[PDB]
Amino acid sequence: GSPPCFLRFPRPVRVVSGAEAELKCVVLGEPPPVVVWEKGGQQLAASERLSFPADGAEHGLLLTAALPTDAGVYVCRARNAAGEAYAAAAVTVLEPP
Amino acid sequence: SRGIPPKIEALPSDISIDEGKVLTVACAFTGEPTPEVTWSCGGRKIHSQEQGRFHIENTDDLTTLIIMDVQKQDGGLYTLSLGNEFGSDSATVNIHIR
Repeated sequence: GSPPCFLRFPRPVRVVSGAEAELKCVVLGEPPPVVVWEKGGQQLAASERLSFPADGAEHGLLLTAALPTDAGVYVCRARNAAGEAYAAAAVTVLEPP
Repeated sequence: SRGIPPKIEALPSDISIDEGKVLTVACAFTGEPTPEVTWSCGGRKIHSQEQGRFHIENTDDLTTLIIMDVQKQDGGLYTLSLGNEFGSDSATVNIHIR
């Protein structure tokens, strides 16, 4: 019907270690694409401080407290019967001196 | 005003797509003047032809590669490379066909 595509691409975030960090994207396609997030080649699962809030086309990755073990490249993968779309963003986590 | 060398922001390491489907991969970048974008697979440039399956759309800070009706022979290691008057950058993503 119509493959996935990004109305709004996910942007890099630079955050102080221990503070909140979020990636946001807006995904279109028909039927509405299912979105999952990947890091290190593996699909991320929800946890105590990682969740994946979504409101319609708007899909997000939320770290309630971002630690250095969370830094790196996150991939947003959107999927429906017509295709798949991929976009990445760097989360940078800054440790105080 | 000052030049900025091109810098590719996040590009995925590996992506997968089912045969016969559309694949899209978007990638942000910076650099001043606006960098020229080249997509290539196995060292060979991808040509965005309006009468074909490969299409490339470039803005000031974004490139999108769309492959329609993905064939098993479309798989391989794709390189995004950027160039302006102040330097270059490249990143590779491994595109897998299921």
